[PDB]
Amino acid sequence: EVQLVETGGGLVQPGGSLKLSCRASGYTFSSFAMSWVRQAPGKGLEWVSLINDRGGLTFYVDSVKGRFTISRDNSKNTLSLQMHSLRDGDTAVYYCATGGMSSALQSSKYYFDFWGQGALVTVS
Amino acid sequence: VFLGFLGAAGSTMGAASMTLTVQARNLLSTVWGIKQLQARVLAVERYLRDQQLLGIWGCSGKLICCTNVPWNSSWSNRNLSEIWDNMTWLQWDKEISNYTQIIYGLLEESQNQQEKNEQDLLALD
Amino acid sequence: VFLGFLGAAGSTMGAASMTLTVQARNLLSTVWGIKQLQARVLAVERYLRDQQLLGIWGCSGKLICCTNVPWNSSWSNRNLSEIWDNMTWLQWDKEISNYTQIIYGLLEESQNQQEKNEQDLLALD
Amino acid sequence: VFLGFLGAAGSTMGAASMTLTVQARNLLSTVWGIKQLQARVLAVERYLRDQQLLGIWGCSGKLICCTNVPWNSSWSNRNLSEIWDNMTWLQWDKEISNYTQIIYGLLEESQNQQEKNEQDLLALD
Amino acid sequence: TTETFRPSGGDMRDNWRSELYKYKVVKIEPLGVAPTRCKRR
Amino acid sequence: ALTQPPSVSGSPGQSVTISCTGTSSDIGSYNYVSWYQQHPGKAPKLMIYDVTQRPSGVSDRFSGSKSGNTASLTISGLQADDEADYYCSAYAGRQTFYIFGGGTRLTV
Ligand SMILES: *[C@@H]1O[C@H](CO)[C@@H](O)[C@H](O)[C@H]1NC(C)=O
Ligand SMILES: *[C@@H]1O[C@H](CO)[C@@H](O)[C@H](O)[C@H]1NC(C)=O
Ligand SMILES: *[C@@H]1O[C@H](CO)[C@@H](O)[C@H](O)[C@H]1NC(C)=O
Ligand SMILES: *[C@@H]1O[C@H](CO)[C@@H](O)[C@H](O)[C@H]1NC(C)=O
Ligand SMILES: *[C@@H]1O[C@H](CO)[C@@H](O)[C@H](O)[C@H]1NC(C)=O
Ligand SMILES: *[C@@H]1O[C@H](CO)[C@@H](O)[C@H](O)[C@H]1NC(C)=O
Ligand SMILES: *[C@@H]1O[C@H](CO)[C@@H](O)[C@H](O)[C@H]1NC(C)=O
Ligand SMILES: *[C@@H]1O[C@H](CO)[C@@H](O)[C@H](O)[C@H]1NC(C)=O
Ligand SMILES: *[C@@H]1O[C@H](CO)[C@@H](O)[C@H](O)[C@H]1NC(C)=O
Ligand SMILES: *[C@@H]1O[C@H](CO)[C@@H](O)[C@H](O)[C@H]1NC(C)=O
Ligand SMILES: *[C@@H]1O[C@H](CO)[C@@H](O)[C@H](O)[C@H]1NC(C)=O
Ligand SMILES: *[C@@H]1O[C@H](CO)[C@@H](O)[C@H](O)[C@H]1NC(C)=O
Repeated sequence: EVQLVETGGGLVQPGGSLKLSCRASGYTFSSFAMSWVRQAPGKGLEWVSLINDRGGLTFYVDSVKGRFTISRDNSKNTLSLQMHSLRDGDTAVYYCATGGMSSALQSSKYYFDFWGQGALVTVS
Repeated sequence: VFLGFLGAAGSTMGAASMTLTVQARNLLSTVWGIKQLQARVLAVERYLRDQQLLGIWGCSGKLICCTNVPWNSSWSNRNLSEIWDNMTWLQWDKEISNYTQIIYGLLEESQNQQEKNEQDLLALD
Repeated sequence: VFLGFLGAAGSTMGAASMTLTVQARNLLSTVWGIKQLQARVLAVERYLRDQQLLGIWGCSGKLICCTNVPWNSSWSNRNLSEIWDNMTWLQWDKEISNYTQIIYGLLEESQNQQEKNEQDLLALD
Repeated sequence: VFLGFLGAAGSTMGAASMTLTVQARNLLSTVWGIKQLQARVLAVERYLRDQQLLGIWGCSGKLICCTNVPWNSSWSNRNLSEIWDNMTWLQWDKEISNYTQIIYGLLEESQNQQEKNEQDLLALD
Repeated sequence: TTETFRPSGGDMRDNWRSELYKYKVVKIEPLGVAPTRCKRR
Repeated sequence: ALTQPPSVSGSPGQSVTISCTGTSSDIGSYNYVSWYQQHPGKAPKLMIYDVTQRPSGVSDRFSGSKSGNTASLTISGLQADDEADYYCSAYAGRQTFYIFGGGTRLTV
């Protein structure tokens, strides 16, 4: 019953910006942490970013730490990723996922419980 | 401890921020044996209520404490030279008296509660 | 400050942990002039005794404070969903009332004292 | 809480520094209803005054607290073995009683105030 | 078979008791302990 | 990244093991090693979490394990519908978080 749908993909020139947005339903959005994970066309999965259930704690991989912003709107059940200064190395399918951390009052969730289908980001 | 108490009252806010311990030390200490005892109890209660606030913001044990609450230009628009170099704390308190119950709410009802939950969530990782 | 006081009493422990400042603000303030004065003094003493504990554990100035004392399954075996999502603080307090003098001892008589000596020994290096 | 209270009074300063919570817990709690009430209020005031100092130095919420004030050999010249391993706190208090109003001033009137302004200036960067 | 009731003067802790019957005084216990996954540094 | 061999294959009805090798700071330090099954053209599905746990709806033919710094996925009773790219991931602290291995394309 849980469905995650990414939008906002496309082709951007190097140095440009793109904002991705993941809509979610079938679960309480505010009760789970969300992550972004990317897969280059010829590579495996790479974790990109993690945001907690309240949208106050954000974590990034060093390769994007100063370029990407992860944000949530828990009233709109919307997760978004603002990608600045896009590099050729950032071409990938970007999936949104439910899980990756949890509140200290919740059981551990160091895994990605649900996945969307993925937005394609092309830099060129 | 009544040495220098309120001596900086006519000084600018900057100059008057280096004497905070002088005033802080002067806040805390048969019908005649009751009324004055009530005054002593009242002084203790007033002290603790301010200490209770300072603690509710994460300013416990501090005389100067910084937070993550932005200053709103609707509260005051004066510069930093017009506040700390050309104004006293009495004038500032009169200027800001209409906003102290808003700022305190932001100190308690927005920040610190969020900070404490964020620290609680960073410590589990 | 009697706004929302104990409103979360019937809420789950998780939901009721976001209102700690609401209850915290309501803990601190001729024979008729003595008995009520004694009540005021008693309230102050009770407040300070809890503050004295919070301080003896390194939880001073905090409403939510984490330590290095593991939870013993002999005290409670319930999960984190059965405590923070499906139980209230009144039910928990009744369930854990036989262990509060053990946990507090571990908070005072084991951790913090060790932590303070360890900090004292790390600061000399 | 009258268990072990002052038991370390005849112990060396080192051994007697591991029992600080034992004494700390014993500091805080019709003419007959006034005099004893005054005593209770006095005890509270004395407690808070010591807590007010500990806070004025950045030692709030701590039983053992280190600072940046050097020890002056004019106050005491004894070694660390002659203080913590071969002396009690009563003997030390008698030896250092002429300097406690100097050290406290250095704790309040030199350090901490400088530390708080330095932290205030590091946080703007 | 039958019951007979009579007026009683009671005591004065009956007139006020009929107004205070819905009130209870409790003491607040603000300090609690609970398990979390939060560990001190 | 984690070390995981490519091109592991089995045979219908048999048992195959996919072995993910990490280091002492990640697989060998925390019991949080998840396995994902990604069919080509689709997003990955979670198959295993923690070390030995399965999400509801996942068949009990997928059994996880860990020893030392090496974690593995055992698939017992391979089906035609099990052909997929399998990935391992592990939690590796607070400075970094999830380290993924290379995908193993499992054929049957
Ligand atoms: C009072 O104002 C004068 C300048 O008019 C200033 O030099 C003096 O320091 C002020 N007094 C105090 C106590 O700051
Ligand atoms: C500042 O105060 C005004 C009301 O006077 C309010 O509308 C505005 O949102 C406040 N600023 C911020 C950043 O909240
Ligand atoms: C702030 O600084 C500006 C620039 O010097 C000055 O014109 C102004 O009078 C100062 N105070 C106010 C009223 O903002
Ligand atoms: C504060 O509000 C009152 C009205 O309640 C107003 O008369 C007064 O001028 C205000 N003061 C400031 C400094 O805005
Ligand atoms: C009381 O319980 C209901 C569910 O039965 C819940 O929705 C409601 O929020 C609870 N009340 C409070 C104050 O939490
Ligand atoms: C938990 O409590 C039991 C007594 O009920 C005790 O024997 C056991 O050692 C405790 N656990 C730990 C880790 O100390
Ligand atoms: C804890 O979680 C398990 C797994 O869902 C559940 O069966 C159990 O009822 C919960 N509470 C208890 C009693 O441990
Ligand atoms: C607490 O101990 C008493 C015996 O002193 C026992 O009757 C009661 O059931 C115990 N409560 C719990 C929750 O273990
Ligand atoms: C008293 O002194 C003796 C040595 O003379 C020592 O062994 C003993 O521990 C001391 N008592 C205390 C309470 O430290
Ligand atoms: C130590 O005390 C003496 C006075 O007895 C003083 O002259 C000296 O300067 C002090 N030491 C320091 C480092 O200030
Ligand atoms: C300090 O240590 C020295 C070296 O062992 C010793 O001679 C002296 O008696 C000790 N105490 C004093 C008086 O400094
Ligand atoms: C403290 O000072 C007094 C004089 O005021 C002197 O008699 C006494 O011996 C001094 N004590 C010490 C330990 O220096």
